[PDB]
Amino acid sequence: KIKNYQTAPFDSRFPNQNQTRNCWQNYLDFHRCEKAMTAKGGDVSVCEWYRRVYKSLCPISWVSTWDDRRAEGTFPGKI
Amino acid sequence: APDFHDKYGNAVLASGATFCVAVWVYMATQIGIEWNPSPVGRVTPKEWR
Amino acid sequence: ASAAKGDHGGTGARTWRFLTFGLALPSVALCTLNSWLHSGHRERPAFIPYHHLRIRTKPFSWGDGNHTFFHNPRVNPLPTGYEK
Amino acid sequence: HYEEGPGKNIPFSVENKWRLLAMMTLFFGSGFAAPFFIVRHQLLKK
Amino acid sequence: ASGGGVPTDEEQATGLEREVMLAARKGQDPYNILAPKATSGTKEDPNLVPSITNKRIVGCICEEDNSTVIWFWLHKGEAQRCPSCGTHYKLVPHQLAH
Amino acid sequence: MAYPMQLGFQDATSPIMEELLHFHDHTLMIVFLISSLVLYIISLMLTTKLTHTSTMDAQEVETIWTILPAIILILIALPSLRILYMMDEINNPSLTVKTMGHQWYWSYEYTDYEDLSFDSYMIPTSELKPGELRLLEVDNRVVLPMEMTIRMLVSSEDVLHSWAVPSLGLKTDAIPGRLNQTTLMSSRPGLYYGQCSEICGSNHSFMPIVLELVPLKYFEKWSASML
Amino acid sequence: SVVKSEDYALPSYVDRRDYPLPDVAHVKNLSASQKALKEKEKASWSSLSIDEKVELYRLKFKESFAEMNRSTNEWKTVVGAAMFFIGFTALLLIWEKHYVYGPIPHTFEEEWVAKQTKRMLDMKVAPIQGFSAKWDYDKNEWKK
Amino acid sequence: ITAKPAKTPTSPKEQAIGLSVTFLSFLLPAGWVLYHLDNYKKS
Amino acid sequence: MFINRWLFSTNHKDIGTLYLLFGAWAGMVGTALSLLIRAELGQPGTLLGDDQIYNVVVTAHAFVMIFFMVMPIMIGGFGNWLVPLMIGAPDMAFPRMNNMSFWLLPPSFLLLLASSMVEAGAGTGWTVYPPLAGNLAHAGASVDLTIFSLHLAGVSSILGAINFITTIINMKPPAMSQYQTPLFVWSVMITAVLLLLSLPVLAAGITMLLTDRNLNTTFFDPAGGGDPILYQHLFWFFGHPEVYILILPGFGMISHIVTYYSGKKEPFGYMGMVWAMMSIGFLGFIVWAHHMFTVGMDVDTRAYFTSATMIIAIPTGVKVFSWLATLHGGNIKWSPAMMWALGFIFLFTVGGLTGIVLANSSLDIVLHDTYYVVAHFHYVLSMGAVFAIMGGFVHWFPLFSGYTLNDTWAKIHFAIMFVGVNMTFFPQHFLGLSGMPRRYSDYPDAYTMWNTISSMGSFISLTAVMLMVFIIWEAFASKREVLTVDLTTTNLEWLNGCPPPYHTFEEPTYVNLK
Amino acid sequence: HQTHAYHMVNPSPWPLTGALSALLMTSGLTMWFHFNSMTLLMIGLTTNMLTMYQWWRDVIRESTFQGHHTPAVQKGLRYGMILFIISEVLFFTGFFWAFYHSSLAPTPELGGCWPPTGIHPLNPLEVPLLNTSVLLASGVSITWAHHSLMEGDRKHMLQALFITITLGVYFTLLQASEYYEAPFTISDGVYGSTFFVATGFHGLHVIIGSTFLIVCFFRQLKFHFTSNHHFGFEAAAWYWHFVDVVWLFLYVSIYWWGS
Amino acid sequence: HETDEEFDARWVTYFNKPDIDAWELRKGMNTLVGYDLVPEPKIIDAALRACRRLNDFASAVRILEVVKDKAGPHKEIYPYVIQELRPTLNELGISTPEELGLDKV
Amino acid sequence: STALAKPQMRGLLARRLRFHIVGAFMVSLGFATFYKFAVAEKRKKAYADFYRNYDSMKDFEEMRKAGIFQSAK
Amino acid sequence: FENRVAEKQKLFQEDNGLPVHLKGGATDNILYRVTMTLCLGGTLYSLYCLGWASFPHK
Ligand code: HEA
Ligand code: HEA
Ligand SMILES: CCCCC/C=C\C/C=C\C/C=C\C/C=C\CCCC(=O)O[C@H](COC(=O)CCCCCCCCCCCCCCCCC)COP(=O)(O)OCCN
Ligand SMILES: CCCCCC/C=C\CCCCCCCCCC(=O)O[C@H](COC(=O)CCCCCCCCCCCCCCC)COP(=O)(O)OC[C@@H](O)CO
Ligand SMILES: CCCCCCCCCCO[C@@H]1O[C@H](CO)[C@@H](O[C@H]2O[C@H](CO)[C@@H](O)[C@H](O)[C@H]2O)[C@H](O)[C@H]1O
Ligand code: CUA
Ligand SMILES: [Cu+2]
Ligand SMILES: [Mg+2]
Ligand code: NA
Ligand code: NA
Ligand SMILES: [Zn+2]
Repeated sequence: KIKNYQTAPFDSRFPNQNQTRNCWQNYLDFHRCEKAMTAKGGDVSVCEWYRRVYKSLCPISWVSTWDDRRAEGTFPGKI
Repeated sequence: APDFHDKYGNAVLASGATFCVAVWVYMATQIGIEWNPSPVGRVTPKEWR
Repeated sequence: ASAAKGDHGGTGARTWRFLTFGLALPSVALCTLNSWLHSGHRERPAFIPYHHLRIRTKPFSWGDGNHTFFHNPRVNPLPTGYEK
Repeated sequence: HYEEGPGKNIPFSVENKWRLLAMMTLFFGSGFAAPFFIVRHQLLKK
Repeated sequence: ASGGGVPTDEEQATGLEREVMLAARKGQDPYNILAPKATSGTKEDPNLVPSITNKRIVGCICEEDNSTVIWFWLHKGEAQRCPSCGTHYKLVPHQLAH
Repeated sequence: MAYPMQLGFQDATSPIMEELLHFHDHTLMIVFLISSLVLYIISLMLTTKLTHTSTMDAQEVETIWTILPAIILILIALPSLRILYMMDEINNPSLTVKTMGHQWYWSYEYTDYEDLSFDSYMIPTSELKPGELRLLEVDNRVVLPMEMTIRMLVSSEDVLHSWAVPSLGLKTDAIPGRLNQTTLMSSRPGLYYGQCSEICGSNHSFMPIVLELVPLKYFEKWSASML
Repeated sequence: SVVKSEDYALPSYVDRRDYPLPDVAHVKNLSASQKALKEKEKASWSSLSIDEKVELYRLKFKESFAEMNRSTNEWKTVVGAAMFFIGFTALLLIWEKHYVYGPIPHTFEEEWVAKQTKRMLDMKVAPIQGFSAKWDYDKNEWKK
Repeated sequence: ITAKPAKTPTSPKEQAIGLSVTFLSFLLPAGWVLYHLDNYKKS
Repeated sequence: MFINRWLFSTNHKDIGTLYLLFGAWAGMVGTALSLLIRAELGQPGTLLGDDQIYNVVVTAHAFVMIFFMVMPIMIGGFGNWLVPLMIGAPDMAFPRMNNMSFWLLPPSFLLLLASSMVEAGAGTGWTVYPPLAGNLAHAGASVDLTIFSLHLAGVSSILGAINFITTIINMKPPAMSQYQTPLFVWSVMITAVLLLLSLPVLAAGITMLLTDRNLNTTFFDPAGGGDPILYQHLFWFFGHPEVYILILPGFGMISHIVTYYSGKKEPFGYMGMVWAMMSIGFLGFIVWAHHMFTVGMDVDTRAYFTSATMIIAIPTGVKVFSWLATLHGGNIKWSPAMMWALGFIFLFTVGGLTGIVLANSSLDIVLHDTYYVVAHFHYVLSMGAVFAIMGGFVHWFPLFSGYTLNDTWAKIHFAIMFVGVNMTFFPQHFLGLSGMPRRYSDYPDAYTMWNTISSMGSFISLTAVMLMVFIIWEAFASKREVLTVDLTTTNLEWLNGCPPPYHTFEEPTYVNLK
Repeated sequence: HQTHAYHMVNPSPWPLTGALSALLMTSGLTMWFHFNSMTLLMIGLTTNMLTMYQWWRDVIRESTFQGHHTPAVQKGLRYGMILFIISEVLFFTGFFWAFYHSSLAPTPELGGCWPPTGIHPLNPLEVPLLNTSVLLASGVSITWAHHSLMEGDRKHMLQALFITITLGVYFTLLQASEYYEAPFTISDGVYGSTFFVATGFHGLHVIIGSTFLIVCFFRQLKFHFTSNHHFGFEAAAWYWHFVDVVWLFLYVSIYWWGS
Repeated sequence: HETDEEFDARWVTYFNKPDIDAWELRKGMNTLVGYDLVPEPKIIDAALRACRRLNDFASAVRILEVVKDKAGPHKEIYPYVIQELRPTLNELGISTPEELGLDKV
Repeated sequence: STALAKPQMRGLLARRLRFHIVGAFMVSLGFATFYKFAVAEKRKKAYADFYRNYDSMKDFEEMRKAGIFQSAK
Repeated sequence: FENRVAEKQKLFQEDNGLPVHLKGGATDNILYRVTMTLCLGGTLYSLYCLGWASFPHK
């Protein structure tokens, strides 16, 4: 729909200096979407926007820790 | 009757001022203190690369 | 509100005794029955080694360092799970 | 009772000025010295 | 719903507490709980200042609601005047078992 | 960077820092004026043998003493808050860069497109090359495109730090578990320095920040070469 | 006469230009001749001699206004002593530099500073006012 | 304030002694530590 | 007798004297720590070691100067000596609990000394922020000893506050309303209210830090859902009131000193001074996040804390102008205590105005955690609290001791200190504007000149401190006994003579109501 | 001889033994936390109890036995107790602040939700409701005790005070049982931290308040109180109502709203 | 408030009270010099005659000193006031501080 | 001889204060004009002049040729 | 129980010069000595523990 992605756009849900929840929300939305799409046999390519946003915003170590915990079964957010 | 200040005030003022100036000038100029003043108008720039 | 009771006239021990035995202790007895009724152990949930729980940044100053102060083996897992 | 009056309402003696000087030297001198000797202690450790 | 058994102050207060209680019943104030009411404070009608010794500090609030209090020793003898407003005070010494 | 014998702020590298300099000028004039007026009145009150020691009525002069300072405060607060809200307006960044504080160095992640990240350590004094600045140079600079709005996101992986660049008017604390955002825009190419600004242990004094601002095309090629 | 510590609750004498008539006389005990002078004071003051007037004054008061208000040389002592102890401070600083401080870093060496200064000009440190603004890049010299 | 003359006058010489002892009580112990810093560190 | 009098005291004057001796000894410790700071910074490079030993010294410097020098001297020392005398009371309300407030301080100080002796010290800043102060980055006993030192100092001052509030409300002459008590008494009452409300919150926060460090709580640890910034809120909810606690009794003494050496019977604008101290005390509880403008706070919150912080300048300016108006028309007596007070007025005003600069959160982005803040607060603390302490000490030393100081020596002492503290701190404004961080053991070379001058200034203040000890020795050595004191009609604390008897006001004052 | 009504207290060793007991308890906690040893702490706890015992013993001697508590002295003690309670309110306020800060903005580590993922809160309608009725009931019975005392009724004062203490003990035993049964612990993140530190300090204050009520019970048995002079009882009742109100805030905030 | 004339008249009346006592003389002068003014000659005249009725020569001299002091640096005021008082000074035999040498430091 | 004229005798302190508070104020307006002109205006003009014809690419090329950059030779 | 407050009032008001904390008799002295001995001995022990903890241990 809209490539030439440069970086994550301003998001009125998260307008202040603390962007922690912006990273978290896009991480959740990406993996929630990917679970939905790979369940119903659809295409994860529709989840790509959320993936781009959380990759731009989230520290590598947060993503890595959250990915490890998803694999371990200890991720405390709902997906 | 003249008190301590009438008798000694001039001497104390004169010697205190002279001593203070002499020892701060000496400390400031003679013992290797690096004041690091501005290079502006003082330092000739020199090739570094 | 005003409760729904309704006395006054001047102040007294007899009134506060009436409230102690007529309202306060009956309520304790009722809540004691309500409780001694929903009591009896509850089935413990699967252990999941969540990293925000079972925190250990320094051993506890008692026991083996790994048991909380009022550790209950039935419902308090260790960082490695329930005790066997 | 207790002693009253100048030099008597204090926990230290001012009856002799040189003994006083020694006591005041020890008193203020020990407080001023202590941080230097703690620094020394921390440097000598590691 | 009837019993006693709790002592009263009349029965059981002791020491200074009892002294104050008994003096208050008489309308007396040997321990200075109340503020004295001023007289007109002229030399003919000076404020009378009780004391158990030969001098007592007076504080003079010269006018109502002045925040500044004027303090001075009042001595046995002829009435003295507040050094700010001039109102007169005279010491009346006594013994204390008044 | 600062220079020897400097009295005031580093020259502004960003428009917001420009604004802060003029607001500081507006405010320091008031500081000087009030402090000098108090010193002078101290001298007016203290330089006469004339006396007047009876009770003085206060309420008229206390009106002056409250209303005039209230007006002065409003004269400071109005441009102050204007800058605050302007600093907060939406700006649309072209680039996001993260920095993570550590004991004792900074790491940087540029993950809009590729997995680019590296560590950035103070150059030790014994390894400075001639003309380099003691305690300020780093081994890997934060290269960035000039004349573009950049979102910096700041966090920490251990204790508190704080990521500062005085010539851009930047200081954002680095707090573990938190992602703080600031914006950066340099009017000029060059090298802009800062230092860790929250006490963080043994080498707090020795984990500096160096931004290297260059044209976009140089930044793109540098980025590709850092993969 | 002789003021005692045990008199603190009694009205006392003070010389203050804002309290010209103190609460007591400076001298309360009178010799035979001073008693006779106080009696003479009840008659016309025109019949008192100058010395008798002065003696009455000095019975009532300790110092005159001119005496109690006089200026002193104390400032010389204060300013001079303060400068002495400030001077003494520089002795401590000299001691510290000789015995406590080691060499400063090699970046203060004259050649290092010359090269650093050029590198600062090459990166246009503070080019609007603070540093490079003061360099003439056209004439290769510090602006006049 | 007014006061009595000193009951135990402290002459200029006595003041110089008191001042000197006081200053040495602050300076000597700190001076000894700072003089020997290198010994403590480079240890 | 000695043990009964000085270890078992129930006497407000002797306990005041104990606090003054304690605070003076702490002052020497805090001075030595401040000279180690300035020796480290007095030339470029490393003198002592890296930032750990350096910030152990900085941390202890602040705790000693605040909790063991200023608060004990102003509140325990001058408050205990003067408040009961100024209201004609026979002692404090709780004379025996008063003695425990005193004796909790040597153990508190011992815990702080122990902190710096064990492991590598608590190199945290006096703010003790986690995670640096947590059990991973500051493993071992030092930070827990600091926490416990603060607990004991906190209990001491909370009980002291209860004592002062009760004494001042309950033990005045029955005709004296609160609006007939002297300004220093007001200043102690307000300070005590601030202590009562703020210290329990500190106690909560540092107890949370203690359990995070030792009981596996995670109040401030994100891994458990905690937040380091919560600690900062709890700490500064106390810490801003704390700086007004440090200065309010100073304001009270300055009012008395300026009135007295102006030859006035009363300060200008008494009810405005009361209003101003109450307003400062109240506003002092709603401004704390001006210590957090760089933590990542929302813009509207920054706008509020900017504005609330500035408004404190209005009642504060009423007090400055009312001191000027007290001087106006005075028969000015240029005593050494008057000089301390005049220096206070000017230096406090300088530091207040740099506070106003900092209140602008947009400029504070650049100034925060730099030496501009250090300059702001040393103008209000080392040239405000310290100058009010020295003014009150030389003014009331004859009352406490019965002996006079040598006024020429005391003026010399003032002159040296005034030069020393301004050479120390004025250049730190330049260092802060040009970007030198706080809590640094070493600095980029450009900062050398101002750090050199600042360190030289600190040595001039050392010489003043050594001279102060000698001056006190000279007074007790010569034994010039006080005779008469002017203006007792409006300075009740002098009216029982110098020193006053052990028991005063055994017979209370007579005050009628009219 | 004084002619004011205030109490000049005899020189006393208990301020010093109390201060030293604070040094021993804090250095003792340090030794326990870091040097595996309880010795200093047990000495400090012992000297603290001895100090409190003798200090408050002496206050009873000075008042009931020596008559030094004039109305003016009593009025000072009333202010002192109110101010002390105010400081304790502000102490709990810090823990309530921590609780709301963490629960109103739950971080990602928790699951970004409150209660955190993996936390199973107690049912507020079970033993926590029972505890609420117990403390509220004890506020009624202590008011009965107060009115009986003012009406000169020794027997009903003792009966009502005994009931109040029994309820305080019941609350403490119930809370101890709930602590043991709770499936979460103090190490269970900020949920367990806020829960146990806030309710635990509250439980400590219930034990303190119950001990104070028991002191009043034995003084009453020894006839110390008159129908008009009984400030130790009033202070213990004020402290007891404070403990009740803190519980009500904990119940609403942590047990109910936070569940 | 009151005119200058009313102020002055009140103070003349104060010192002119025939049986004014020593305490009232001192209270009057010590209060008067607190104001932002040098007292008019007619006030000083009444105070000096009060001194005379109280047989107190020294206080009359002291009152002249304090007039001079209240003028501060305005050196023209005291010689004018002495000029205006000379008939009274001559009538009562009051010597000035200068005539007594009491202006010497 | 001639009599001395009557001088002003009342309100000398108030008159002195009035005169000097106005002079105090006049300083501040006179200072404010100086500080605005010597500092604040000078700064606005220095920034406006600097950027008026500023060529950022040219600045960059000078820096690049001087060798100062890691990313650009 | 019987009201024996009057007996205790006589005891604690006896004109014997004793401070209130010792006026109950020899048991007060014992309890005072136990308390002060534990405090002072405990404080010396705390200093020893500081000295031990101030140095690293193998
Ligand atoms: C006695 C101590 C004291 C006092 C009184 C003050 C008073 C003030 N302080 Fe200060 N402050 C500290 C001690 C004090 N401070 C300390 C220790 C710190 C740092 C803590 C740390 O980080 O360790 C600090 C930190 C600090 C900061 C944080 C800076 C940072 O960390 O980035 C700020 C910013 O808001 C600030 C502002 C002010 C203000 C506005 C006042 C005002 O209350 C001043 C008001 C007074 C005046 C303004 C002067 C007189 C007024 C007039 C003559 C009238 C005319 C004036 C006007 C019209 C403006 N202070
Ligand atoms: C009252 C508080 C107080 C006082 C008086 C001082 C006094 C001094 N301080 Fe202090 N300082 C702090 C509180 C204070 N400081 C605080 C809170 C910090 C921040 C800590 C942190 O960052 O965490 C700090 C930080 C600080 C720093 C910054 C450290 C850094 O960021 O790395 C520096 C550096 O120069 C400094 C230097 C000095 C010096 C040279 C003095 C000298 O002026 C000292 C001179 C001596 C005196 C002023 C006299 C001492 C008083 C007496 C001797 C009592 C006499 C007793 C009687 C008369 C009864 N201080
Ligand atoms: C029944 C209620 C009363 C509790 C009695 C238990 C002893 C504690 C004494 C009371 C102190 C209260 C607050 C102390 C903080 C922690 C205690 C919290 C209450 C409690 O008892 O929490 C228990 C943990 O105790 C633990 O860690 C034990 C830790 C024990 C040592 C605490 C040491 C810390 C003391 C710090 C005090 C500082 C005070 C400063 C005062 C301020 C000065 C102004 C919970 O047990 P759990 O096994 O984790 O979960 C139960 C699972 N089945
Ligand atoms: C267990 C781990 C360590 C914790 C230690 C705490 C342990 C328990 C302590 C329980 C408190 C017991 C208090 C007993 C006080 C008895 C003395 C008393 O009650 O004294 C009364 C005065 O009140 C007074 O001092 C009022 C005195 C105020 C007492 C305040 C008590 C609360 C103290 C709490 C300590 C807080 C700890 C907080 C920790 C966060 C005496 O006057 P009356 O009663 O009028 O009698 C006079 C009449 O007889 C005359 O007719
Ligand atoms: C920050 C506050 C302190 C700053 C200012 C201190 C001023 C110093 C005063 C003198 O201090 C002494 O200086 C000596 C040297 O002058 C040292 O002797 C050392 O040096 C001598 C000469 O090398 C030897 O004789 C000695 O044995 C050796 O201890 C000595 O130990 C030290 O006490
Ligand atoms: Cu990282 Cu300071
Ligand atoms: Cu603040
Ligand atoms: Mg910071
Ligand atoms: Na250094
Ligand atoms: Na009651
Ligand atoms: Zn009066």
